[PDB]
Amino acid sequence: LQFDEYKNNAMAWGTSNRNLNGEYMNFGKSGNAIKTGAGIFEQTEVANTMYYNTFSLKLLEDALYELSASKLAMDDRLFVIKTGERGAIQFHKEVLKTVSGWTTFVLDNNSTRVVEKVQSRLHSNALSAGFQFVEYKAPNGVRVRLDVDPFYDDPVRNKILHPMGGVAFSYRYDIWYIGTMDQPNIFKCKIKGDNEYRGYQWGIRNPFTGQKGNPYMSFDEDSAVIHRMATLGVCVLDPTRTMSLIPAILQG
Amino acid sequence: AGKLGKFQMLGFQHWAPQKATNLMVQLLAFYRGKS
Amino acid sequence: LDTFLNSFPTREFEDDNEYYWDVIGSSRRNIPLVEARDENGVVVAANAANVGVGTSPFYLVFPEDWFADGEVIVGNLNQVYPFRILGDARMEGTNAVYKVELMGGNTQGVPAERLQQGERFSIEFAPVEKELSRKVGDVRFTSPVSMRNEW
Amino acid sequence: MHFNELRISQDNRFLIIDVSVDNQDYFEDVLLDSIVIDTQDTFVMNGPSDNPLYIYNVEDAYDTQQMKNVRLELNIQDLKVSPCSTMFFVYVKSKGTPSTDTPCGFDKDQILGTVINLQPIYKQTLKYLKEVECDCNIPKGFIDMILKLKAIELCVRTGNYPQAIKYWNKFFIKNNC
Amino acid sequence: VDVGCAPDGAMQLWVMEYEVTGIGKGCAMCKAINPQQAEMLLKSNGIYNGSSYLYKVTRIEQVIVPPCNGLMAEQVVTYKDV
Amino acid sequence: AMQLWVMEYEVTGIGKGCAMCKAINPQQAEMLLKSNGIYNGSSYLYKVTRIEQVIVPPCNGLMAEQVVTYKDV
Amino acid sequence: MDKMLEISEEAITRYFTTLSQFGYKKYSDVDKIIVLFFMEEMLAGEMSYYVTQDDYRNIVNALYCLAGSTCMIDFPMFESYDTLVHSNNRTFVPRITEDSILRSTED
Amino acid sequence: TTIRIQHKVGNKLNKKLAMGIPMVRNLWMHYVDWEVE
Amino acid sequence: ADFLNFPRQMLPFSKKTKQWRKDCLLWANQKTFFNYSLVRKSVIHKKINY
Amino acid sequence: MFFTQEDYRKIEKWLLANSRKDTDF
Amino acid sequence: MFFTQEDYRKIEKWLLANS
Amino acid sequence: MFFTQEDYRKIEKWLLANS
Amino acid sequence: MFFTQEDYRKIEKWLLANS
Amino acid sequence: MFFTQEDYRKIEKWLLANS
Amino acid sequence: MFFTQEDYRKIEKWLLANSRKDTDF
Amino acid sequence: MKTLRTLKISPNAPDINSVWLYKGTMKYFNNGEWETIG
Amino acid sequence: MKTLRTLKISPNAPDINSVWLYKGTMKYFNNGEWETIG
Repeated sequence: LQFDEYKNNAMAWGTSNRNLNGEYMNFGKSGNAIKTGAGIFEQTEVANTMYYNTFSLKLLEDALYELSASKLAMDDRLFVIKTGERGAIQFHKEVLKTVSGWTTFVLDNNSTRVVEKVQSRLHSNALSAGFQFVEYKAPNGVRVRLDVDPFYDDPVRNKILHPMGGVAFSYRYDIWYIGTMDQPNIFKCKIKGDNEYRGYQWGIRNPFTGQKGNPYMSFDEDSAVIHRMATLGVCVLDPTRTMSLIPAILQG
Repeated sequence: AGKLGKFQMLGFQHWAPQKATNLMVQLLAFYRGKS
Repeated sequence: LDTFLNSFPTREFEDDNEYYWDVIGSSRRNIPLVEARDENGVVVAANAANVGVGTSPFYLVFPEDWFADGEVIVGNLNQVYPFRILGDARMEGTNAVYKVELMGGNTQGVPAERLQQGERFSIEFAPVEKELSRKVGDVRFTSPVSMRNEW
Repeated sequence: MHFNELRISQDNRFLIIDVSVDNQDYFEDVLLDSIVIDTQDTFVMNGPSDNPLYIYNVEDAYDTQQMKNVRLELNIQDLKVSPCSTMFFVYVKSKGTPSTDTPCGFDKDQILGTVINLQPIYKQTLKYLKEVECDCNIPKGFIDMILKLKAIELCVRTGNYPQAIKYWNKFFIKNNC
Repeated sequence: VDVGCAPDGAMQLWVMEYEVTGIGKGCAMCKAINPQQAEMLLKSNGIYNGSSYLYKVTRIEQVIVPPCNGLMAEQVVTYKDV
Repeated sequence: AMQLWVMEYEVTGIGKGCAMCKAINPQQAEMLLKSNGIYNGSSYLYKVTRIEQVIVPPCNGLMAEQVVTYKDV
Repeated sequence: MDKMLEISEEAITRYFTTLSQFGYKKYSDVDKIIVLFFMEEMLAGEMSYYVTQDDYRNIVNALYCLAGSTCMIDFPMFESYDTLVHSNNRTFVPRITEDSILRSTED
Repeated sequence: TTIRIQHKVGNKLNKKLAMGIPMVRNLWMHYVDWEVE
Repeated sequence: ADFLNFPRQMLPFSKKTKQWRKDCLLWANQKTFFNYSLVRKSVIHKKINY
Repeated sequence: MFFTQEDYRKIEKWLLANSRKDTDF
Repeated sequence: MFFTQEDYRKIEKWLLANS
Repeated sequence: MFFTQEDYRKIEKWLLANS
Repeated sequence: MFFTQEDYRKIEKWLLANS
Repeated sequence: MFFTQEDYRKIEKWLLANS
Repeated sequence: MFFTQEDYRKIEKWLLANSRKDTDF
Repeated sequence: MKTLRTLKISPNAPDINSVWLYKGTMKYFNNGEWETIG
Repeated sequence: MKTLRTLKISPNAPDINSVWLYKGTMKYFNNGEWETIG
């Protein structure tokens, strides 16, 4: 459990401790430098930095069109946003604020169906209510869709709360894949051959492997320690093919 | 309603680890010439 | 958080050392102007008369040797002021100056406002005659820079 | 004229200039005109250079003895220069005709005041003293720094400012404070 | 570029758009250590720092210094937008 | 290729603007705006009003602010 | 200028004084004398009108390489009353023991 | 209309070269048969 | 280049149209800079042998 | 614990940095 | 006799306390 | 230093000396 | 005393300003 | 150089002398 | 600041470059 | 001529085809400018 | 931000989401009360 929690926070949440002068200041217990490479969420923010307080659709739409202006075809501009549950409510209101500026069109009940007819014992013609905006189609083929992922709402790691409820990491919009690339843009770097060394030193008994009687003793005490270690990293080839949108209350 | 510099094109006169990808990477932060 | 990380593929590497991958740009480029000089070498300012008034040669100082012997390059207004280059670049240190006359039948000359610093110039083509034509033009390339990550 | 105090503030945020005119019975008609700030990059021998760092005119501030005393606290970060690695030159002008009984040599309209930050030198001396505290040997760099400072002092007091700029830029330019 | 500032030692330059509620829109350029600090400089050193609740910052994007000359960032707030 | 220059300009009849260039002297920063700006076809519209160098040792401070009001339009 | 003339006059007078006592001066030093009086001639004639302030800066900084180079050329002395550490003659005049809201207060 | 080109040199670059530098936060052999064609 | 893949092969036979076979060959022209296998030497190592 | 005029001069020069006049309000 | 920074801090604080 | 009170009285005595 | 070109520009421009 | 106003007045005076 | 005769001569020699006589119109 | 169907209660400016209502003043968009009612 | 599609001339307060028109005024719902324009 815990080694699956240690790897997956090292692959995703990375902090490279190489200096501006190319040095490593965090030294291990033996004396050598503890070298850390960047994670998924550090390699993705280096090109398309974007921060905000108030969400606006006009700057999400005119920046997904500035980067893919005449470089993506008309069918290749599906920008699928990963967000939280509360990031979808903030996205729902801003499309709701956008189509209220479309005064030239009127929005009927007959097409949006925000008041659907239901059957109940309370009345002869009883009504229901509720709607949501989940997709904005920009001019010239750019589409934006919502994929609410449960990863963004985890309150155990995400501790800063947003003022509108929920964790602050819920309001972060990430377009991981912009177009096709002909090679994997984001991949998980793993060493060929570096299986994790399951390693026990023990004394006269070994409670893990279940061995009574040891021919080669490390020491003389009734102990058995596990030592396991993994060398792991990730790589994002084109961080310009990935546009993010972070709340500023996470303080960058 | 304003740009921001994402690349800069200079001449050569204005200037081995393992390989992640073996081919080259065409960034989106680059203009591509048009045939 | 683990379902999200298994939505990405995995690459196999040989070492635990640094790895690098090299990004690339385009081979096509326009060049900003530095300075333009008239027939006898005297710089043209914006409050002046026209420069190539009678299909007379004039100069274009560029911060890099990019253009070639007999090409046609254009200013901010393409195809209206076509500039045929004459001779190779004379290097004023690092800069490059070309002898240039008008091409597309212009008998009034280029205005003085079209020859200021900052104006971009791009190659169109390299024409010759039908009879006894000599060698013109050249070919430009592009280079990679690298990105970097570790473990 | 003369300088009352001319230093960089101890907080490394202000450049203090306090000028006063001499109290003499033949300097009533003499006032203060302007304050011109120059650095080691723009300094020229013959008076203030063009394109100066900061030009100040005294009749703007006041609305006559007020003209004879002036004080300023210029936020250095507004001047867009490094408070550690800058050598400010402060010129002052009179705009006034002294009396006819002025003794020979006192009717000098212009003055000049050199300014440097003393924190970096202080920290360097503390570093060298800490090195001395080990094994009680004096680093040669410490004596070199002392004598180079003495050279700049002699150059300033003798008016040989260009070579003072040379010495400063060559020797003391990289300063932490 | 190890000058001595909070994010790893280097200077960071930010472009800010906003909309002052009831007043209009604007542009803003700043050096800051965090993008949270960039919007706390508008609420402190801005034009409407007295009525500090009116600042609705909508974009905070970084500028990276190129090797050579060129126009780094630009921002226009035209009248027909307002 | 030496210093950084943050500008406040005002496009005539259209609105205000903020900019940032990299130039050796601040007249050349106006050259890299009037020729590489978004109003290249109307390059006479730029009236720059303030240029100041990015002086680093604060490294926490505003360099340009320019709001557009509802009564200016 | 009126000072390059004095420096040059002193330099050549010292030069011929040495050639009177001795019969030899380093020609590596005669070269510096030659540079000095060439600059003196050029700056005090019809050629000074081409001089900008950058040119003046460069000329002065090039001439100061000649300053202590030889005995003939010597460091000029100008009228100066400044220093790297100026004095503090301000006086403190408290008023009615009055502290302000935070700071102290004088006249 | 008649157009001509040349290139003084084979697979390697020559005197006319350009580099493309992108602005991110932390800041082969040329086939000369194919660029002429 | 900069946009292709190998087309999806888990299709019905009616959807493997004329463009789908053409996309397979246009992908094949991309992989002509490359010759790597697990039990072969490089082309330069073979061409130096001949 | 005796103070000389010089020590009082140092006290003056320190205190002057903290205090200002009526005009500076 | 010699003063440090802290000595001046004590003196000035004690002045301001009784003013 | 460890200033005594009487030293402080001396300081204010000599400061109000130029009152 | 020594004039540069800029000195002459200042003098002549200011004289024309007063004519 | 700065050429405060009385210097310009001196220049005018001299020039206007043999005017 | 004091000007002597040769400074004035330089000033006139500079100003003579810009100016003409009436016959030159 | 130009028919308006909407009245917006907003401290910011609405779209040009809707009537601005804010704290006691009414404005409507005409000829590129916000024309107030009073 | 709060659109009022209709206008109701009536001596009583018609609705929150409609604009009230009386003899020489035109009131609308803001801050929980009826505010007149002009």
